[PDB]
Amino acid sequence: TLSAEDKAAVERSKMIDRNLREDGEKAAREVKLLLLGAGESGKSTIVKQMTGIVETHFTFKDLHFKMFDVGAQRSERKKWIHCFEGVTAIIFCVALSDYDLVNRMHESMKLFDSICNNKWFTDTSIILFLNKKDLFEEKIKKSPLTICYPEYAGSNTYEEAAAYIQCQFEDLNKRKDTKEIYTHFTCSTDTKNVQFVFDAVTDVIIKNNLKDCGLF
Amino acid sequence: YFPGQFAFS
Amino acid sequence: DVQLVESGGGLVQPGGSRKLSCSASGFAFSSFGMHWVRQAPEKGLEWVAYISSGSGTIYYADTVKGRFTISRDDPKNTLFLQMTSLRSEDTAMYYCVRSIYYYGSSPFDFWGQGTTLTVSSSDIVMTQATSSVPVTPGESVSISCRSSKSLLHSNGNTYLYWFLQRPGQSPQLLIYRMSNLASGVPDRFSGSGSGTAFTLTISRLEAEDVGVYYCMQHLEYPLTFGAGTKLEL
Amino acid sequence: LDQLRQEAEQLKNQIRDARKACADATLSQITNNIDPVGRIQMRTRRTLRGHLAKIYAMHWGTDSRLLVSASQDGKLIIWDSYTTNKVHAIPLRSSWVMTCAYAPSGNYVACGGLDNICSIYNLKTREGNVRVSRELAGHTGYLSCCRFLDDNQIVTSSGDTTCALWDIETGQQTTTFTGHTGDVMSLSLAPDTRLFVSGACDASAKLWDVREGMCRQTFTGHESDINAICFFPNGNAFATGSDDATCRLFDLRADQELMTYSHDNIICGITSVSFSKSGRLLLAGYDDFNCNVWDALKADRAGVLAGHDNRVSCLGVTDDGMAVATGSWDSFLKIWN
Amino acid sequence: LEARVTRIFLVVVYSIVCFLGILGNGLVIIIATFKMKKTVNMVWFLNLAVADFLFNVFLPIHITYAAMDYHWVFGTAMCKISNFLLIHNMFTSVFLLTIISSDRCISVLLPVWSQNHRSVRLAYMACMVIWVLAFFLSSPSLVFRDTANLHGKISCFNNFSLSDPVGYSRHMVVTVTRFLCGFLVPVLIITACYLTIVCKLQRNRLAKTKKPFKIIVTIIITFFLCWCPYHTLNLLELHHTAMPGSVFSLGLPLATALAIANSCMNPILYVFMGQDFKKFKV
Amino acid sequence: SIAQARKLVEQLKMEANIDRIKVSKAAADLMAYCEAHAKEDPLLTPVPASENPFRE
Ligand SMILES: CC(C)CCC[C@@H](C)[C@H]1CC[C@H]2[C@@H]3CC=C4C[C@@H](O)CC[C@]4(C)[C@H]3CC[C@]12C
Ligand SMILES: CC(C)CCC[C@@H](C)[C@H]1CC[C@H]2[C@@H]3CC=C4C[C@@H](O)CC[C@]4(C)[C@H]3CC[C@]12C
Ligand SMILES: CC(C)CCC[C@@H](C)[C@H]1CC[C@H]2[C@@H]3CC=C4C[C@@H](O)CC[C@]4(C)[C@H]3CC[C@]12C
Ligand SMILES: CC(C)CCC[C@@H](C)[C@H]1CC[C@H]2[C@@H]3CC=C4C[C@@H](O)CC[C@]4(C)[C@H]3CC[C@]12C
Ligand SMILES: CC(C)CCC[C@@H](C)[C@H]1CC[C@H]2[C@@H]3CC=C4C[C@@H](O)CC[C@]4(C)[C@H]3CC[C@]12C
Repeated sequence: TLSAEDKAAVERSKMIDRNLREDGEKAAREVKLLLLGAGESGKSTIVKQMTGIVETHFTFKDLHFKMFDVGAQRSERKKWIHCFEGVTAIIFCVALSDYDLVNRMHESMKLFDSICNNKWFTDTSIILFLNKKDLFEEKIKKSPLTICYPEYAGSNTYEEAAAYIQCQFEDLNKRKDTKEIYTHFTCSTDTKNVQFVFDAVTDVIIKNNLKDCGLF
Repeated sequence: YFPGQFAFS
Repeated sequence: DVQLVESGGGLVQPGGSRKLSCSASGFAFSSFGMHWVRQAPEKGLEWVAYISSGSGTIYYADTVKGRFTISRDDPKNTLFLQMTSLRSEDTAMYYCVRSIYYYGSSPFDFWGQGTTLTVSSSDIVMTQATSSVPVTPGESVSISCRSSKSLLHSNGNTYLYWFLQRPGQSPQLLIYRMSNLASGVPDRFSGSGSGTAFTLTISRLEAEDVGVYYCMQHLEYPLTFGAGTKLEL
Repeated sequence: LDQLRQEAEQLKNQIRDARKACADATLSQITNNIDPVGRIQMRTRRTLRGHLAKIYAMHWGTDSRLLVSASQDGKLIIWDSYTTNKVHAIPLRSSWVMTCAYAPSGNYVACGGLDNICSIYNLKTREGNVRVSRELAGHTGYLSCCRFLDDNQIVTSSGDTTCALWDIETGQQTTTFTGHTGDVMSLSLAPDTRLFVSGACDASAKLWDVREGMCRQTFTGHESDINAICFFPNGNAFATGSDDATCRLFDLRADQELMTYSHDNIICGITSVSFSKSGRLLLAGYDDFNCNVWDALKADRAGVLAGHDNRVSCLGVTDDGMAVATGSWDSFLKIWN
Repeated sequence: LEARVTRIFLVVVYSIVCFLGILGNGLVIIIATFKMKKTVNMVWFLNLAVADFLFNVFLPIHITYAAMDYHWVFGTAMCKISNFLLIHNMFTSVFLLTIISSDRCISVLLPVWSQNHRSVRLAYMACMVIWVLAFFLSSPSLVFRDTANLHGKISCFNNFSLSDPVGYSRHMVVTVTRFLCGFLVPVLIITACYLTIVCKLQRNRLAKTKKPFKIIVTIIITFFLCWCPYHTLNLLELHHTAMPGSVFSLGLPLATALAIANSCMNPILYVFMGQDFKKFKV
Repeated sequence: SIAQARKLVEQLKMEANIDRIKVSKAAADLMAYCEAHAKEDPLLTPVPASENPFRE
């Protein structure tokens, strides 16, 4: 019933379908990571370790990642944050040297509360990086942590101050049964950060596989 | 009883 | 630089074998359905074969089917015709013609420069009654073509094509689907007609419009040409 | 300092009083006599099945047969509506595409999103492929809408609070429209393309003048973001689609709201707005996962286009008025009739 | 009579589970064809649904055979075709369950490898090989499935003597290879895969729900419980004279009921994730 | 923000100096356009399946 030209058009559309399906297969095996952070909070440091949107591509042990840095999108986040519904994990950077440099710790904390509890990331794991560990370690001795949180009943020493900050960040998570939070203290810059990302991402991948298989 | 009846195969 | 260059022609002993090539250049060869169109030394054009994009569909003229093989090498951007048992009825100039089919495309738009093969010694019929007509520059002339079957499909398209072959030159698409002007064709050309009766009108004819005008049907395979209306003076 | 603020408040007071004076009878009172449209039952004539992610924008061709759709699988796909065939599939450099336009002549499509760039694609090439004609850079926020004026001019809407008028052959902003105080989310060209409207996240819509580039009018009333805007076919009114679960009809000449298209059991925001050829039906894609058809002269909901399994993100009506295509966050576009 | 009412109840069960098989596998077929994206998992689920659907479509021939007092009314060719198809679909379903468990095991133990090297093309290849192997192993039902009329009670047989040492040898090889490659190796692979999955979900605690463990255990238990009586009764069918005919004449209809119960019940067991929630949406 | 305040005052003065018509007039005009173009709206009055380009 189709003309010769119309049958050729249908064949062309079938080739287009085939290539689209191939591209979807090739793209579904990229790990999509959304990199967040309040301000300059070591984001560039881990981008070194690993327009308006900046995509970074790298491969770690036969796994392909994509890191979407949206630090240049200085517009209303609620109008484009649903674009990332479906990323594998969110890499959230907090420079915990800034617990007294204005207040900025509190701003990072509200950003984390907004992102973690967002309605688009309800099953999206979060890889919370806590950067600038060295500056905080050789700064907590001089300036007490009490400036940031008054209710801190603990000594001004690194190994428990950092744990307190980790606890305050992880207690913001109101989805403790659907999403995980993988905290990491990072200033060594010794290829540990990408390894931590890889471990958390493989856990997320296994869970996603179980969801897809129905097992679940 | 010839084998194979009562079943599929 | 969209040129298609054919190669492989020459004098061949009858019953032999010869392979023709068509090295594309300057376009997305992998997206174009490709044809081989033939022209006897003193006769009009005659479609030969067609290989789709992706090689998924191949058609042959019944006078070559079995003897000829059309194939393409998309990585190398080359189109092949393998000819075996070459009869004396296969002496001609073979043209490599690109054609892409999607809604509103222009098939048969670019033609190669053709290679010559000399062999040493149902189907819709498209009729061009006027074998020749004398025309003076500046005058208006209309060329008529007639079909043995309604070229108008149920989808509204009338699969009639008009080609102009200027002397010593490769054919050039003028009008596709009986009404649409090809790109680069001056507006003084226009095509019209009902089912089975078609006309090509040249308004204020000027030089380099002289040559032979062919009417082709793309309604069904095989694609069949008219005999050719030739213009002079 | 304070005197200027007081004078601005005085001017706003005088403007609202003036446009209250002109409001003698509402649109409902005027149109209380015409027979209701009835019930508008549209079935899905075609389902277009190529995208692999959320479809964010579609635009109809002016021939009413070809359309282009954009999704974040990184593809621009040009469909043949009648036969469901895919005419083209355009791979985007950035898959974070939020908008899509189809040139009125049909030679070009435009694309943009989170990369702050509007990319122009040459559909009719001698090389048989679709190429990037021009990348229009200069916006400092995401592109939320774009609309060709002709083959050479395109107006773009951005999340950096500004709309711009471009010159595609040179790529330079001919005019920058800077009035808004929030992200500008949508865009609608007037039928004569002498002027356009933009809806922004400051819950206001501004009427611009393309020729001389100033905001002619500002229309208020919405309680949240305006996500979609569309001109009445007359060119003398437009309808806005807001996150407060309301559509509104604003009149350019009377200069304020005419009628509010809201229902009690609709709580989700509108993502798309489009009119029918007569201007009698108003169609608005919602976050209910489904479209809603409104009797534009009586605010009565005349139908529902419930065929999508996710939010209806894009929505358009052909120039002949023949069909409605709705794209959604499931990867399907459906053509209704 | 106890035997006759037993067979009545058995044919009732046959018809019931056949109806459920048709309905469920049809539902899965429409779901797979349109609703969900063609992924590697949907190849498995579509093909398993197709195999069980065909099994349940051709089951009513045997159900009618059981409706009468095991009296055949169809002739030799209909035996060949109505038992080759049931056996083909049995072995296709069993191999598809095995490869679904292997897929789920590789998706947990090699998640990077599954990410990079799990494509629909390879799934299609695997499924085509599965259909080929099931045919190669079900073919002996087209060769020997003769019929014989005895004292005026015609019934469909599996005639290895080809109307006897050669007949016994062929009967033995056919039934033993069917037992091995359709119950023993598949159950070992299924159990090893779903047991490695459980062990890894233990060491690396990822479950946070009891549903995966329950699903795994019910899969393993129901595979064993459903394909064990049938295969073991066939395996004892070798030297059938050593045992009372009550054994075979009572067990084989029960084992058949239980097997056709498995066929209809694996769809809800595998496709009950977001598929059916998209259905409830629609 | 002296410059912004002055610019906003200038813009508001431009807004106020516009000419406005009655709302009943605009309502009547939208109405009249709708009945003038009712018959040319296939979605309003569904055309019979003969000339419906989307069938099937
Ligand atoms: C003896 C007889 C029953 C042997 C024939 C087996 C038939 C039923 C098999 C052989 C090949 C099979 C097809 C192979 C591939 C596909 C695509 C895949 O998505 C599953 C369905 C489908 C479409 C299968 C349907 C069933 C099929 C047609
Ligand atoms: C009955 C079916 C399930 C048998 C097929 C089992 C399949 C799933 C097995 C057979 C061989 C296996 C592969 C053998 C070796 C390697 C290299 C290793 O570094 C990564 C995984 C990989 C690539 C294995 C993955 C799973 C594999 C492909
Ligand atoms: C009990 C049955 C299922 C066992 C039969 C083997 C099974 C597991 C089958 C199913 C699909 C098959 C694969 C299908 C395609 C390929 C392509 C190529 O890369 C080599 C072999 C390989 C990888 C096959 C090997 C065997 C295979 C893995
Ligand atoms: C003839 C057939 C239907 C009999 C098979 C047993 C029946 C009763 C089936 C139907 C649905 C099945 C359930 C479906 C889903 C789950 C998920 C998980 O929580 C463990 C097992 C469990 C709870 C299944 C156990 C068996 C089950 C209850
Ligand atoms: C026709 C027959 C085989 C269908 C019946 C399937 C039987 C074997 C299934 C149906 C529901 C299943 C149970 C469902 C849930 C659990 C959870 C846990 O406590 C251990 C296993 C146990 C208790 C399952 C064991 C097997 C089970 C009893």
